[PDB]
Amino acid sequence: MNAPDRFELFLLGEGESKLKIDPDTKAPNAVVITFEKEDHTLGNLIRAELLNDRKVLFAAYKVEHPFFARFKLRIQTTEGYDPKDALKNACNSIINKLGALKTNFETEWNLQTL
Amino acid sequence: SNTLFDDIFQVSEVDPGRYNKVCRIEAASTTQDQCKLTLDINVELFPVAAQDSLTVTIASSLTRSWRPPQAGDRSLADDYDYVMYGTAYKFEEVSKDLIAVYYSFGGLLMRLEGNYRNLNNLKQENAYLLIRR
Amino acid sequence: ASRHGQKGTIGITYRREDMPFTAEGIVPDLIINPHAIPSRMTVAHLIECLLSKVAALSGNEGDASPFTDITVEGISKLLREHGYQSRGFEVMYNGHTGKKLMAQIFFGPTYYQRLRHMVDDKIHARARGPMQVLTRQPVEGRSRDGGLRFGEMERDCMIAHGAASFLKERLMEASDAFRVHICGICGLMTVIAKLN
Amino acid sequence: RGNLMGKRVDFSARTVISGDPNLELDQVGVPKSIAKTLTYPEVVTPYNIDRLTQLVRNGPNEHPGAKYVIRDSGDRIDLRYSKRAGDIQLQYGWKVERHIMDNDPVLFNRQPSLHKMSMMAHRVKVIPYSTFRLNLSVTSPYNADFDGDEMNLHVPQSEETRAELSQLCAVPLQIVSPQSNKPCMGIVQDTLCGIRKLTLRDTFIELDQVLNMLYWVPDWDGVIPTPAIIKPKPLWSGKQILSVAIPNGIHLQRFDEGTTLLSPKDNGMLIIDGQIIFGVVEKKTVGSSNGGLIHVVTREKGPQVCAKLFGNIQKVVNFWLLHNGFSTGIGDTIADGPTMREITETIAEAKKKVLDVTKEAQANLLTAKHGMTLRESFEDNVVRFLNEARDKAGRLAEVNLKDLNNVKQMVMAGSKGSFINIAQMSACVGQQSVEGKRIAFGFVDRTLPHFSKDDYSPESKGFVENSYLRGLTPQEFFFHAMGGREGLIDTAVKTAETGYIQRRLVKALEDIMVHYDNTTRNSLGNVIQFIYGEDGMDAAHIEKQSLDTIGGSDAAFEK
Amino acid sequence: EGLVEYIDAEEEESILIAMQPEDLEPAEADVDPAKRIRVSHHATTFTHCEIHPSMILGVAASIIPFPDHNQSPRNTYQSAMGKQAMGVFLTNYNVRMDTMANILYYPQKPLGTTRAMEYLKFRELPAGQNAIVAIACYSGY
Amino acid sequence: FDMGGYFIINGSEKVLIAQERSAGNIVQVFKKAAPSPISHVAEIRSALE
Amino acid sequence: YDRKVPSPTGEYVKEPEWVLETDGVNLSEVMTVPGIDPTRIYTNSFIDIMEVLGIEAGRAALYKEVYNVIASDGSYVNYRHMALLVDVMTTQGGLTSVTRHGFNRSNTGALMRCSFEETVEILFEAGASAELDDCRGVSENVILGQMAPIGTGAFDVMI
Amino acid sequence: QNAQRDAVTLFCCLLRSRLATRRVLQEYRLTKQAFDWVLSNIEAQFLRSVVHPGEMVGVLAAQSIGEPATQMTLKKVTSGVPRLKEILNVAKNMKTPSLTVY
Amino acid sequence: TLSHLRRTNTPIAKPRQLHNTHWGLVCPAETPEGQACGLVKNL
Amino acid sequence: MIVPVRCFSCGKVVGDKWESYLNLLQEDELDEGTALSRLGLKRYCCRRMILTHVDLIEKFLRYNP
Amino acid sequence: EEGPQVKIREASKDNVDFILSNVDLAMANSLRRVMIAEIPTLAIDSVEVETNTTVLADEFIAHRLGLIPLQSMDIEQLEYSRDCFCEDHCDKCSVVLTLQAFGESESTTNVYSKDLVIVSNLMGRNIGHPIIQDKEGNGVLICKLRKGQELKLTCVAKKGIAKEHAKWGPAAAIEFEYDPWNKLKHTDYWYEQDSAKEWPQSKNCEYEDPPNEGDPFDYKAQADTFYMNVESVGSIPVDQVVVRGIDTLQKKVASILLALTQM
Amino acid sequence: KAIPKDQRATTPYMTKYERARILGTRALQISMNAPVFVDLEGETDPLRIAMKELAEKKIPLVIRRYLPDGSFEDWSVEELIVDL
RNA sequence: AUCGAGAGGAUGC
Ligand SMILES: [Mg+2]
Ligand SMILES: [Zn+2]
Ligand SMILES: [Zn+2]
Ligand SMILES: [Zn+2]
Repeated sequence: MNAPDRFELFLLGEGESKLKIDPDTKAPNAVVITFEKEDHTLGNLIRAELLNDRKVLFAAYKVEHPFFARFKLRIQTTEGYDPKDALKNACNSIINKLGALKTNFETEWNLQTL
Repeated sequence: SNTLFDDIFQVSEVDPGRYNKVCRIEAASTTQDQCKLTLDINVELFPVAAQDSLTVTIASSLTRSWRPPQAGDRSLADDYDYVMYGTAYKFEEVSKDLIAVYYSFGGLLMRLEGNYRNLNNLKQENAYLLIRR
Repeated sequence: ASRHGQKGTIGITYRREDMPFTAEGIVPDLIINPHAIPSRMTVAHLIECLLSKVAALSGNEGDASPFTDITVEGISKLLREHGYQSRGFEVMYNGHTGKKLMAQIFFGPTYYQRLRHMVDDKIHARARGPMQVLTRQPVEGRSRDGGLRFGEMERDCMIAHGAASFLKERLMEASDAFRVHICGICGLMTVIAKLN
Repeated sequence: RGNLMGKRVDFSARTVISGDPNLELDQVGVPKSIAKTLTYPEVVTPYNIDRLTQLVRNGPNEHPGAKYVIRDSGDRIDLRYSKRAGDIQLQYGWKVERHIMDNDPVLFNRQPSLHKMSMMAHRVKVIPYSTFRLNLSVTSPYNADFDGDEMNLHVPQSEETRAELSQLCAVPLQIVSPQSNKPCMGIVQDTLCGIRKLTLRDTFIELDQVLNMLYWVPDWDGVIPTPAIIKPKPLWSGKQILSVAIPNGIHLQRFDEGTTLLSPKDNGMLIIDGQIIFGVVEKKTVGSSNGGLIHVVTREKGPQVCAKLFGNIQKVVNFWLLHNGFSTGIGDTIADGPTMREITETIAEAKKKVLDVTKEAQANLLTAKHGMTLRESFEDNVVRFLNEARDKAGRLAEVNLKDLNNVKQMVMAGSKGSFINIAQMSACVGQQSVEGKRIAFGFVDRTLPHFSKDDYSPESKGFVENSYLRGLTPQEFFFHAMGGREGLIDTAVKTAETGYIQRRLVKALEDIMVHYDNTTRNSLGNVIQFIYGEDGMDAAHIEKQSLDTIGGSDAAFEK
Repeated sequence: EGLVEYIDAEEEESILIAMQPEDLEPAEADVDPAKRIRVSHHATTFTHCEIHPSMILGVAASIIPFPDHNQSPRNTYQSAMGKQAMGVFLTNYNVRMDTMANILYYPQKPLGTTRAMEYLKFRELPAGQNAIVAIACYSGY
Repeated sequence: FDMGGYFIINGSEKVLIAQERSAGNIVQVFKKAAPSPISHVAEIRSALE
Repeated sequence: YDRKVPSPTGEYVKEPEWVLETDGVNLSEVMTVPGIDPTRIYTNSFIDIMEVLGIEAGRAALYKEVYNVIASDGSYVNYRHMALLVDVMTTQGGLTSVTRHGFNRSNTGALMRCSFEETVEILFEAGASAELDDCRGVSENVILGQMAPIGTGAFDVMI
Repeated sequence: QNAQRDAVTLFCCLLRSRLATRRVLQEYRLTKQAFDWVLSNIEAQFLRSVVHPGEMVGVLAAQSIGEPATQMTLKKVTSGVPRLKEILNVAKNMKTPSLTVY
Repeated sequence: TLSHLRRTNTPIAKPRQLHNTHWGLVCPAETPEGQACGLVKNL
Repeated sequence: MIVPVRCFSCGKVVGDKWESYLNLLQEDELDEGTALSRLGLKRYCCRRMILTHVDLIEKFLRYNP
Repeated sequence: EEGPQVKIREASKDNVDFILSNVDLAMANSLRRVMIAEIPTLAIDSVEVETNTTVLADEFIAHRLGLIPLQSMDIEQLEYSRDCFCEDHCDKCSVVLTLQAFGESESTTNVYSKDLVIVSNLMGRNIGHPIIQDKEGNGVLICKLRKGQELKLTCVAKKGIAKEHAKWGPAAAIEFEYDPWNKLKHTDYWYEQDSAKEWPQSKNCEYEDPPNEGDPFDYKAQADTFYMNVESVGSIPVDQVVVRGIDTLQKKVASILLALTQM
Repeated sequence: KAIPKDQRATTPYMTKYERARILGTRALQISMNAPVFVDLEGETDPLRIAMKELAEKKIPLVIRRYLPDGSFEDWSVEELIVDL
């Protein structure tokens, strides 16, 4: 009766962006991006690849409350290198590993029998 | 910025004190006979056993976010295999002519017993510890 | 709840994803907390579970009858032969993350009963409604969009807190409150209020 | 007694209650549908027309908004019908009865109320789903698990009414309670069984988590702490980061049994400043105990800081454990075969010990202790000989339990459970009692008709030889049944006596209140105490300090 | 044919009953440490034997699996709660017309049964599903 | 599966719950209190079947 | 019975002492005995202690008991509280029980005792006695829907 | 001013035992500045611990005894709730009376 | 249902105890909570 | 009451497999054990969706109009 | 190829048992989740009810019908009903279906999902066919009927995803193991004697190597190799599940990449 | 009668009850567009504003503290210390 | 609406 229609898990509401980006007041060269209508299947990937990048000091995400579909990823990087890039380079680096995955699988699947 | 004590110690007792990833260790000092050491060592990260002999340092040196490595291309006060970083809590006067400092590497502890470290093992927050070979 | 006085409410709902899961791929339907175990000492709960698993596998009835020759041992030796570890543990993988779980977890079939008392049949609220006739107080029960009784025992804790202005409003502004005249002399309510 | 001293009243609500590890201590999950109903009367003022006119427009049906608006004449503009409802120019010194919003004060109680503490102001978080949500550690002083207890909420109507909750009744200000001159809110369940698990010397976090947990804590300075381990791999200790939770200048000392500044059992506790030095964090430290962290952090830093502290510990511990797992199998009541020989050979030498005293009593040698029946000092002799067999066999199974034992581990944290529970579950249940005598003879000179008359031995008078694991027997069952029943019996009427007492207790001191001369009197103005509590001190602030002018040698004194 | 007698509590007062008809009265001539510890045979006059002890119970506890492995007031709770448990309350619910009735979408007979569930027709109008349960201190909700 | 044993009245299923009384026609002796003039009383509830 | 007591040298030590316990009580005469310390002897009847040793000794006895209830279970209630209660009874000169007989028939406004036990009759004989009721007690002001001279209500407020 | 002296007495005995000249200097080596504070502190820290004129201590004390009463349920003496009952009744018909001679 | 058709009232020295002679006749466990606890039995 | 489609816990369709279950038991004379395994029910939540389920529908069907 | 190394051992119409070499664990996971949750599908989601004298109530069947496995092969070209510019539904967003049966005989008349019937234009795409894996050839078991009972229905199946309801999920059980001997000691196994004579050796313990007593802890090592296995309900065949998983994962990663450009 | 400017025992400090009520009493006035005596550096909650008016000792109220006999004492909210 | 009975929920660890 108070229940929140499923679809508010993946559809954005109103006046809401798929990202709000904000500067961490604590450190320098630090940033905490919000991720509306998302979760672990997405946060957890971003971070851990964001940790292969050797020019990143800090990276983490947090589902603040499972009632809602958010998750905040905070990213701190070397002098100069603005984090949006670290996000970028990493974001891509996955697309790639995924692009091969598809194909490499594609190759193997075609070879089996049954 | 520099070293604060050095010696070569002799393992006398290895204690699986109902643990699996930590040992309390009892080492003795080669040279000085008025000295010993009690110490907590991650035996999964650096094995120790009966009748071993390990070099031991201090230093307060080589406080802002501990950056990761990137130190395949940096300075590293380590020819040493095994190295922790804690805080000193009490410095104990037991007779003499003697003295003993206690250390806490986030719970892993250390007791050291002697006298010349009077002007060296300060009671500051910094204090690394390096074991090798 | 279940069947061993181990009654409980749903605190949350998780999707098959975020749930822990076994390496065979099994999610669990519900999770209870291993704290409601040692104090109420219900051990049968633990058994039925173990027995059930064996029964889910062997496709047999679990003989849960009282005084019988049936041991935890007895079940285990069977559950062992059957591909799992003899006391109902299974290595589980957290689901947010994928990383295997540092401790093994107890996991089985276990008859669970949906009881009456759903939240939505209780959830009652009021902000001013109808009054009773005699008192001019609010009406009893939720069934009439009721009023909640600030019970004597409660008032005492408002005296206890020393918050008087709160205690006056909760017993005046809302609940009753009425305007009557009194005689300067004969100190009663004889005064005919010929207002206007 | 039912209409003046206690009135039915408006502006109130009630639902079921459920535990929310991601709520601040002093908060309350109001179901949206309730927040849609309860109403604060707010005044028209330059400060608010904007948030407000907005709400009037927002409608009494989407959330932040209102029913009713009230005017100069003082007539009721009804915002769910009314021709000029998408209109209305708010005109200073008018009133907009808005819905209840986030961060409002509310009095939230639980019956039966036997505390100032069973009535506490909370902040408001409007949420989805129709359960009233609260932070575990606002459990103890309301006394409500989540098995299905309902709870009550009231909403203030004057500005001052607000104040009066948010300055006096507000939860944080209750955290260390008059009653027991110690705190009353603690670290409970999971978090407790976790904040230990986290703390063991063997518990090392590595970077991936370490960073998240850090993030996880909301007040984190953003300055990663240097790791304890830097060698072959950079790791942190459990203690290491939990410490992030703990504020600054928080100092703490313990010493348990074997506690020697090195504590080679991780005994005691040493907390120097924001950090932890050695020893396991558990109940004695983190529960609502006396010398413990909560009692410290409050008097030290504030209610607020401590209040926050709660969240911090949990938000982290929860997280660590969330990823580590924990459980309880039946294998957590099993114990060694070679012990399950000792347990039985410990019962069978107590059973054969009753048998001799029994056989001796029957040969009239049994001497009557001064002042008691010959029978009386057999009845007592035996009960002692049977309780002893249990604790003995019980404890003989506490020694067999490994460290990896879950049940054994909660007890170690003091999360739930105790000794007995082990002894019961794993070794032997015990002697049943009704009006403190081993099972009576309801049948003439026997207990059941499966027994022979004049049988006084343990198997016949309610000794349950077996464990819960092994399984009770017919007789055993029926006995233990007899006993347990007594439990239920009084609780349905031990409480009815209790509840009379309180009402009297309350009705009699009621109006005794310290006056503005610090004397303590009633409505007649008759002293009862010339200074409150013999020292004009309020209980809260007081704690247990050793007066060490008292003990010691005349010698050790002078030195 | 007189193989069974009806006995009341007054007469009960004068008899000697045996629990297990088997083990409790053959000869007296190795021992599974797993089984519980049963007392003895120590009577020689036995008039009557019990039908099955399981039968000291009533309708609601007969729905409890291994009650002989439970702490006692616990058996009572479940006894009180079986009665608020939801299910098929009568086959003919469609036809009958009384204030309030609830039936389970997909009830199930339990995985662990009582020899006594059999005559209570539980396996046949059960109230409750055999849900996969996990005991575990997850998230913390 | 309906097993009966109830009644129907105004259309609602009604059950008689067995009442329980102490039996009539039985001799019992009943030790009595300290500030009572009576040490032992023997009661018989006598009624015709 | 155990006892911790001063050695000369300074320290407290363990001097164990034989002690006699009883069924039933006549203190008026057990203390007058030889061989026994009539400064120290104890009867758990605090009602007897009241008669023999005076109203003030009875205070503590009551307490010591009320206390031995609280902490026999293992609890601990801070002194001030039970102390308050102890005094509360023991000020009207004799022991003034926590029941309609004792506390609830002493002065105090009628409207007040009205809120306890003998509701009507209080009012009755209070109408005939032509009682005056102060209006200084919690209960009194609740009944009339006023701010009760209580914490927040102790003082007036002016400008 | 005499009731004033009396009311502190206990607290002072500590005070003096912990602010003993040998201690202040020998056991926890203070300074002038540090001391002046330690003092200035206690004064205020104390002043906060007084009972506020308002505190409704009647109820307080009741509750404070009532609760742990409710926490009672289950070597022969009248204990637990019934004894409590006997105590508040001013029980002339008491179940376990006992002397305890020394 | 099966239970409500087998219930036992007793109106009003120790009458809520489960008593030796109940073995085999009344159900040792089944019984209602609080209010009139132990008075009511089921067969 | 009509064999569920797809077990709540695994998700695998279990509707289609009621009928077959019956035959494999009561015709070619198997035990429910190996009977659940021929139907491709290896995982036991989905093993328990069928062994437990009680087909009451048969009964409600008995009633006439 | 270059990185993530898939290799099948056993494979079928419903099982793809495959190692997945050289990846982050973090990923492998996200793959499985997105697998179970976010891969769109078709299933019934609106039941218009003409007549139903069944022994089942209306909203039951409606539920039952939801679950029924419908063809989602060409699904990725059917348009979301929220999106498509039409008032309620259309054949550009929905496949409408019909069920009628009627008690004909004495002997209980079944109502299979073979008795389901497409009505709207398929525009020639492969969609909305009630899947049958049944040997006898009657997919699922909607309901039963006695002598004189009708049932008249109108299913409008629409695009959707498991996150919105486990009907739209196209999987079920996803097998998932890594490091079968605890070499990473990610777990701490519970025991009463021999940890290794107490738990079972997982089938996965042949491909990998044993530890050898003498070797110390390998600490710096991380998570490679993930002994997975995907079963399928079969709206989408096995291969497309994994394929489209990878796909949707990548797809929604990418929407962020676009989001960042659009700010 | 009265009680003089001096000759005062009455805890000079602020009883929480006094304070709470004083805050409250301005918190009321404020919320009814009555004049404000501080600079609202950003807050607009009337209670949160009174907390500022206090923290800056500008509240024109006198406590009247009642002694049990019928006398009483005046304290402006300037005079009283506010610890707590 | 009002008076009357009865069943049940929370504390039972
Ligand atoms: Mg509860
Ligand atoms: Zn007049
Ligand atoms: Zn399954
Ligand atoms: Zn369309």
